[PDB]
Amino acid sequence: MRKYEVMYIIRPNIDEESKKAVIERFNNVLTSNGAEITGTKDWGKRRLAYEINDFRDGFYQIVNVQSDAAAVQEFDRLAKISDDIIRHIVVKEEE
Amino acid sequence: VMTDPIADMLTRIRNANMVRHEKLEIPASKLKREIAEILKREGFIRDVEFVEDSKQGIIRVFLKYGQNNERVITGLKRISKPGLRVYAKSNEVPRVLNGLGIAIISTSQGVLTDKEARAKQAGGEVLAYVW
Amino acid sequence: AITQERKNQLINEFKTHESDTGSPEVQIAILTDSINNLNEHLRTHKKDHHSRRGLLKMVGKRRNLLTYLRNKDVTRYRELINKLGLRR
Amino acid sequence: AIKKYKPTSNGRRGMTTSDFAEITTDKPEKSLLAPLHKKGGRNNQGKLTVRHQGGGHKRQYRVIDFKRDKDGIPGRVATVEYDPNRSANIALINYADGEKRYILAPKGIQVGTEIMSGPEADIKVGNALPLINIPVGTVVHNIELKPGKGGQLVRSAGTSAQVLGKEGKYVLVRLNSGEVRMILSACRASIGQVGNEQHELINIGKAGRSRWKGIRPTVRGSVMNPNDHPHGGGEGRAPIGRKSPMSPWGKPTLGFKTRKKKNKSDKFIVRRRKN
Amino acid sequence: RAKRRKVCYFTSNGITHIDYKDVDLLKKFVSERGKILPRRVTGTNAKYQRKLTAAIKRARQMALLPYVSGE
RNA sequence: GGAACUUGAGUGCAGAAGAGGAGAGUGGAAUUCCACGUGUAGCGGUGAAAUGCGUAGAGAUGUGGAGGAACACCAGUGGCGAAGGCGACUCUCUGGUCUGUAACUGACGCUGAGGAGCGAAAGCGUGGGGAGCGAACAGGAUUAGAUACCCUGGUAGUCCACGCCGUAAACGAUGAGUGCUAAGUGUUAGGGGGUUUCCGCCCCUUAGUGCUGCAGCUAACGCAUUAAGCACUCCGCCUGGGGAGU
RNA sequence: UGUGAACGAUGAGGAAGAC
Repeated sequence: MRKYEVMYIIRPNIDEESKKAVIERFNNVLTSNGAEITGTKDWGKRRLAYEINDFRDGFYQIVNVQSDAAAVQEFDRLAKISDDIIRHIVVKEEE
Repeated sequence: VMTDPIADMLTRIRNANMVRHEKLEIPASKLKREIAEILKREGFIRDVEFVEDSKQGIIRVFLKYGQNNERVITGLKRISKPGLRVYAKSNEVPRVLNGLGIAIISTSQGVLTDKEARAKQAGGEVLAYVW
Repeated sequence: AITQERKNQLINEFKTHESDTGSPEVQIAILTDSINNLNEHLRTHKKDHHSRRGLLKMVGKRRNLLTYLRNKDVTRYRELINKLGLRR
Repeated sequence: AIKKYKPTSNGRRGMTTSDFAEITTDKPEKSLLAPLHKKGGRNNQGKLTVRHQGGGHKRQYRVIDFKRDKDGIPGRVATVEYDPNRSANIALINYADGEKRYILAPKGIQVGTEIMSGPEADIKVGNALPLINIPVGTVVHNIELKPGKGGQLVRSAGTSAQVLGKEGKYVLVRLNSGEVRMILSACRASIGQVGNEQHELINIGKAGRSRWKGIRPTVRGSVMNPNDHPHGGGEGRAPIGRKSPMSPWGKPTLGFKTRKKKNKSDKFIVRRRKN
Repeated sequence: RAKRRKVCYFTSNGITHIDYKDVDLLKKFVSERGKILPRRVTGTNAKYQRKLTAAIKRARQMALLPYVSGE
């Protein structure tokens, strides 16, 4: 087991309820993977120097979890299936 | 890789002659201290003194130097070497550099100078020549 | 990796002494575990030529250490290779 | 894998066969077996519309619901079996209902893996979910042209397809050899390219194995009598002197388009002939 | 002989940063041209500058900073 | 051969960084093509030109889409790796190196014919890919001739996957290991200390690596604690040129 | 105050034989 920090972007235009749906979904997946919570923060809306698909800005969101080591391998594709999410990255925590 | 401590001590004393430092250190062995005592008898070197530290070592050798500059020894070489055994019958031993030079020949009676070896009529391995 | 707990378990089982951190026993044991993991790693990918040559070096190490162990105490050696099931 | 044969005989010199490693059980389930009378390529009138067909080994069809009309019900891959009818291997799958249906088998599938046919199903290989839910660029197989019709597209082994993107109507798809069509968004499809890619590499190595296929030999056209073939006649290996290489039927074959210039599918052809 | 102008100013108030979570200091590292400043100005040791390099690349992965802009 | 020792060596503990290897995913810029908008006689190329592209509306510009290849700037006689060689990012597995009190093993070391593995680029076999670049080749120029240097194109190749081939100025034209031998001035990562909480200055000690130079070596050029210096151990190799690496 | 040397990496000024 090891620590992990993860960032991901959700769509700026999304309704707050649907945002609650995708966040409870990402949390249910994150706990399905056995990734224990350590801490989290909400960067929220921020302007972008460049668009990814088209959007001029995005909702940043981050999590910090103690976990495998096996889970990220399943978490990535499940982070790929959703059209609502834009980007996701999982960096190891070794400050 | 430390193939032979004695030849190493010989390149130590030769390099020491080249650098003209007053003294240098060598790892201990009775084989080394005996021939060093032989050089002490020959007088080419001023003094040798061991200093104990666990386990082996460390001898400190003081090079002698002439009153009018000049290296005390004009040459030094170890004819004996691993991968090429050498032997010498008691009458067969050369008198290197004629009368000035002396052989260092280990024998059954112990390490001996070519004069003492000729007197004892004892042959043995020729460790090195110094001149 | 191997994980640190597995090392602590692997060492204590084979020590001849209460604090025998060294010894050809424990050395060949830890190197054996490294050989097994690296061998399975070679099985995962045949393209790992560097892991392969490194494995060859570690085989040189095990061969030299077991050779000297044959040179010293044949009884401890046969008991050890019987314990591990290795060596021909 | 491919097992090369030692040249013990002249037919051994080139013949090769696939490893059959995917196969698990020697025999098909009795419940889904179906008869296959060999037409031999003849018309119902009895005339041979298609040249050099029939004479092959006997075959027995296994029922396969490409449509996958049921949904929301998890399945399981019990076994995999050889299919004489096509290059693609068949993999039997046991539904939670206790229903059993042979299904097309993408490579890399493992025995006992769960498979849901529903829209909510995961991208993981062997699943079949509607194109609207499919992420762009993922490989897809057994694509239907219309819902409920079955997946005529990409049934043969080793073939693949990719999504260039999608609108509400219609989803884009890269058909094999680079052609593209706006397939209906509502239409169902199955992620993951079909296995047995090594089938193309297989070498027959003798005339005798072809008889079992059974691919009947085709006479070269120049050899044929002039009354029978346009390229016939001449005093031994006649040059294709006559203008425009030709089929025994009057339409030219080399580089001549056989497409109808007016067709319902022409609107759907965003791209054609990449070569 | 010898001293560099505008050297470091990081170890003096470091260290272990960031690795990339901050945006203000990375906004300090970026030039008007949008590229990382040379060690001749930044003053950092090459190891710190390279860990900073991979860190800012991670920031570009976070899209917290422009990849390219006007000069 | 018996009995011992830790300094050679190995292992451990505590740390240190590295384009190291392989697998998977992902990134943005640009070239090119396609689609449309805009707008019109040039565009492109050379020493000069012409071939070529363009009123069937190019080039240019705006937007969108597609595909492949490479990773700018960071980047540094920087780093890693045995060599060859490795330069976007993330993750997965994993090799190697260095430092430090110091635990343990107690010579368990070095080299190494045969043998085995790796081994640039080009090439060959099979299946894919092919944006650009580009042998062969086509055309236009240059010239007495131009089977070239130049330009406009362009196949194989260059790319991937599974194999073969095992050649390079594969060079540092300097084999590997170890000991010793003035120094100096940087850097690459560590360790200790002498004031200072720190910052930071100073001194010392390891290993990597750049240059300048004392002794010493030299046909000369030069080398020079990274010897080609003084020594040791082992392997590879040389015996006039051409004929002939035939 | 500041002289040469040295390294790693360039930007471009054009067509023509032999004894």
